[PDB]
Amino acid sequence: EVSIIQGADSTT
Amino acid sequence: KVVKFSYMWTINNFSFCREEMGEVIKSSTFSSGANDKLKWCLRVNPKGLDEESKDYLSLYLLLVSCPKSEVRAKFKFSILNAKGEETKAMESQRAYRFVQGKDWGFKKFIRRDFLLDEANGLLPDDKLTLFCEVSVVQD
Repeated sequence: EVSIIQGADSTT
Repeated sequence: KVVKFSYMWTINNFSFCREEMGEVIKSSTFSSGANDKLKWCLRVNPKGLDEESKDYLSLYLLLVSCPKSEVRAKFKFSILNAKGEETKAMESQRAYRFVQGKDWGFKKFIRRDFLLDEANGLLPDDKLTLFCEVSVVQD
């Protein structure tokens, strides 16, 4: 399948 | 250099989840195998975290327990279709530094209008099934 490669974020 | 594992989580009766913006649906803990000393969870914000993300479902990987100060991990999330097959994934562009109680994820994992569109087949039988693959950097 397709994987979109992205920066992650955190809730802290 | 990594140990790879995955996990699936089915949220039954998704349309009956009443969580509003800022509220969270949390998975049970999971790990890489019975001998793993780490504990992880998934956390879903079905209506996002705040006004600017209210049109998205947000998805986070949380490190619940670890023996040492930090764990570095790459991760990927997808939604399974009715056949239990991966659909589009979103994957971290690098490993992120987790500590006990820290999450990393995607605030804009999927648009709610895309998720809720019957054309896309992402809520078969009113179930949201999330699939998480993690690559844990070995110390």
